[PDB]
Amino acid sequence: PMKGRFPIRRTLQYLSQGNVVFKDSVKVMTVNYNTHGELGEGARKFVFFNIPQIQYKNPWVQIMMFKNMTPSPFLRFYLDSGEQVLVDVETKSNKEIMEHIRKILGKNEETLREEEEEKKQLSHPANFGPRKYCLRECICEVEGQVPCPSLVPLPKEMRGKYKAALKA
Amino acid sequence: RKTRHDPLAKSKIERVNMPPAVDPAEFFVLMERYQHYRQTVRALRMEFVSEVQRKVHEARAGVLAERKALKDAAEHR
Amino acid sequence: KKVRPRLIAELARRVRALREQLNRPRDSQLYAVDYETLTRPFSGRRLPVRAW
Amino acid sequence: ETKKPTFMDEEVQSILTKMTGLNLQKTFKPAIQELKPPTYKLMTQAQLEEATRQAVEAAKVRLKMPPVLEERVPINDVLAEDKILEGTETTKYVFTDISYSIPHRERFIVVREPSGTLRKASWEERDRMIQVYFPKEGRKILTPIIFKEENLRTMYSQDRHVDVLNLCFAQFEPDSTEYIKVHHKTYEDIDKRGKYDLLRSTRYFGGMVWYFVNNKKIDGLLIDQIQRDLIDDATNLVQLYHVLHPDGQSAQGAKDQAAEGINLIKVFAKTEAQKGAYIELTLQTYQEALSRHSA
Amino acid sequence: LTQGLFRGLSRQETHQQLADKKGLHVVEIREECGPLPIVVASPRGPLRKDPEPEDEVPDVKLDWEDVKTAQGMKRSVWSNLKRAAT
Amino acid sequence: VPISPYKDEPWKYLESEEYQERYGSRPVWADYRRNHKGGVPPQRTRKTCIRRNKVVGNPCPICRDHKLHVDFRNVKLLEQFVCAHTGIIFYAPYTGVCVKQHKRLTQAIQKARDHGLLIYHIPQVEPRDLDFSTSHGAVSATPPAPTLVSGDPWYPWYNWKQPPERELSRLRRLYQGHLQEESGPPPESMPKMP
Amino acid sequence: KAYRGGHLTIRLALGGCTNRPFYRIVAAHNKCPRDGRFVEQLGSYDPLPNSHGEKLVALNLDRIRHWIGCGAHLSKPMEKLLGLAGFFPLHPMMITNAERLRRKRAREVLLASQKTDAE
Amino acid sequence: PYPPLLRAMIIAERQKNGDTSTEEPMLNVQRIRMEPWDYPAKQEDKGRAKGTPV
Ligand code: FES
Ligand SMILES: [Zn+2]
Repeated sequence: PMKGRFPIRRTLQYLSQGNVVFKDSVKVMTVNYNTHGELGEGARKFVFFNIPQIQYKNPWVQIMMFKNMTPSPFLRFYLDSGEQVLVDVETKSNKEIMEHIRKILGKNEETLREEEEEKKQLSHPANFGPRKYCLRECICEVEGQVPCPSLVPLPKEMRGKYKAALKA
Repeated sequence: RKTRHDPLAKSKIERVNMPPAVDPAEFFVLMERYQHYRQTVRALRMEFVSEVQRKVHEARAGVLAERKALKDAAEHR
Repeated sequence: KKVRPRLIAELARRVRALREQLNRPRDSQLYAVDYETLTRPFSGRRLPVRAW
Repeated sequence: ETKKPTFMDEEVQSILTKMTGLNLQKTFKPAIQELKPPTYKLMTQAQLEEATRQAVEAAKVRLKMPPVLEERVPINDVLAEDKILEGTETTKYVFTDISYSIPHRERFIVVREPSGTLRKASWEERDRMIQVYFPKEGRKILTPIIFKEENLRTMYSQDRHVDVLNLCFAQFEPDSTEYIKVHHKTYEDIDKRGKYDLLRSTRYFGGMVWYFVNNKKIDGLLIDQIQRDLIDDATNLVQLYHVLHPDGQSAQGAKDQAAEGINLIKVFAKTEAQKGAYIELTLQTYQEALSRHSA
Repeated sequence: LTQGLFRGLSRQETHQQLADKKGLHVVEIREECGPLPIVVASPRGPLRKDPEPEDEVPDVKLDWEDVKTAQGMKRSVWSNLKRAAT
Repeated sequence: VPISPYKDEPWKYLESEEYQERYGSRPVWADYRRNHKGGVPPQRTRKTCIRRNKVVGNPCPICRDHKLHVDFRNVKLLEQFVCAHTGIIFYAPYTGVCVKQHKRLTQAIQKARDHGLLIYHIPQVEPRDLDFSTSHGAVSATPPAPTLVSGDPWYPWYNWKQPPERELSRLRRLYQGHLQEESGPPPESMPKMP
Repeated sequence: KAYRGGHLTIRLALGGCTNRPFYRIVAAHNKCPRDGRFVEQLGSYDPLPNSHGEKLVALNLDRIRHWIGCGAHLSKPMEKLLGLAGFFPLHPMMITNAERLRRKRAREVLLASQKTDAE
Repeated sequence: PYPPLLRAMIIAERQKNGDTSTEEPMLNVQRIRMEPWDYPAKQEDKGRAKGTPV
């Protein structure tokens, strides 16, 4: 089996289940959690499950964690303008923390659709080329157009061998 | 193709490419067609050049772009 | 990522530029023309046939 | 003044939606395709009711009737005539604007003929050229040979009328001349062989009822509904018929007699329906049998 | 391999046993049939009114061989080879 | 020489008693096995089982019986090479047929689906366009340009214009000894060879 | 790659197999190879007639107008494809070569006529 | 005038945006001053032959 407890976390399907895509402002995210106490349980589960999901969607955002530095857990974001966003996550579940930071600092579903639509204009279907980039390589794959000579030999009248021989 | 340091062939030492014969009518008529064609294509080019400035200037300093930067900044506060 | 310097490539560049400015050919050499063979003795290049 | 309701009106869609009906077993019929192992969920009585409610919401998105349009007008528009280019080429050029962010019905497709004429591509040329640069799954550049009369009849013989309509919807446009002929042929065959049930619980039923009501061929359909204890749908079909044809013998008679429910079928059967006698006999049997059940 | 195959194939729980054990409906979901819920088994006894508590993450032991295949990492020139009908 | 009598009507052989006594209810390839080394066979079958009117040692299901004709009308035989649960044509190693007959089956299986003889899954696709209006100028009429109404070219320079004598005189002097015969105005329309 | 000088040009990039030419309109650097690296593909041209008898020319007008406003030049073959479409004016040599062919074909009708008349 | 297709696409934007007009689109070629090919150029941006006598 897969080593470690809850091995589903080490899967690409689970890392892509995150719904927290930060904005361009968010540069640094700091998590302060306490190893023990009932109140801090949500923060521990947020560091155990959701932090991998947040870092996978935001690979350019720094995420640093500190243990037992304060009496209560809290999240603090450092924006590019110099503003700091404190988020007291005590007496809260990990789902509440994940839903709270997606509303104050995360993107909505409207801004995310547009991003995907801008990437659909990069791969034009009309364009011809390798399968990696384009659907078709040549226009001989289109029914009606003259087929490739490899598959269907062209007529002797359309080849430069006989044209040269016929002319001279 | 050759480089600058490669010597010329010895078969081309005495080669003179004589200019083509000229038909006065066709030549004069074609010299005016080019004059107009290039004048019509310069005007079209300028139009296309002005559309690239606008779009560029309509996304960073546009009325619909500055109306969204304030909505995004107002929702942040 | 520390590029090893190429000193001879900078010395030659300066020397070549200097020589091009002290040995530069004049207009008398460049634009002289022999009127029988219609060539430029400096470069041995024939002029075009419409200029002869 | 007084406009006759169209096919997309809320009042008409609700009537044709109810006639169609909803059958999950037929709407979500097991497709023959590549398979994966199923997933199981331990559900309660209430979790199963919500799951069946979500399937009914998804079946109503799959039964969305396509709009019925009229035969599009041919494109005969010349942009330029250049007589100096005549004889300089043997074949014609077809230029297409393959700009992505443009609807295909606003896309410019021109044809430079060997006579120097720069015209607009015809509908058949537009649709074909749009499948070369914007290919759509299901559509083919060259019209398939199944839409021929001999091949279509073979399909009709196997009660595969819904497959002919699905192939036509994926090959032709709603306002084509081949999409309207292929549909009418299917509807005409259904009326002849009484195969109305095949299109039931599908998205092609409303269009079949709209073709009969406008061409006055609802006698057979009404009989089928009566023979399946569907009087509710049978009465709305006459009501819809009346609306589209207000100045008719049946419509005027109704107003005079204020006919309702089963009465409308009787009024319609005599005044306008071609097979008036058969409708009464079929309707009679139903009413007699219903009385026994009521007892 | 023979004594272990008969052992595991005899200790498998059916859908009816699962329903009776948990007093719930076993619903089959198929891509071919879309979202339609197919009830394959129902409890003969009293149907439970309370649903099973949803689990955010399940602590079930996984197999690297299966995770490595779904993520396109199990390269082998002997898998998915064309063979005869069995 | 084997001259099968079902050449024209191949579907009558599968509904006969000679077929039922040999195959029964199973497919024709049920009782066929390939001969090869190892447990893993080659990923491709033999090109063909018949070479210059000569059959090989172990003919395939289609080549061992000369009465089995791969035609698009013989739907009962083509259903044995298509899965009844996924509608996919089996690869050659599955049934054991040669590349030549597997290529002829695929063509007959694809040609029976194009004639409505073979049932196959036809999905319900969505419309190509979100709108259906035909009011745009691309599909409608454009105001004809003035030049098109007057029977004139789009631009004047398209037409030939005779140049003045003084200008031709400059060119002649400019190109002394390197001239060509002056060209007259071209014909209004392209001539054709009678 | 960095080239000394140069500019962008909307040209044709030859493709296809022997005796089956297929060009694909591209915007590419002047010094780059014909079929090498390109900035963008702006269309395709199939010279060979199809079953319907027509030559297909796909043009991304929106993107062709963008690169022309950014400093892109045009090749003669590509300036003759835009003249036939109606995007540009008919190239001067397209009008002059059509006149030369007329005079030529009118010169052949005389010889043919004389032969049939005199003989 | 604009060339035929460009003109057809400028008259379709108008009618799409709602503008109704019968005016022709025309190019202002008064700015474009077409100079002759034999017009004196700038010799102060022109190069000189390199000193490699042969
Ligand atoms: S690939 Fe198109 S011709 Fe060979
Ligand atoms: Zn064989």
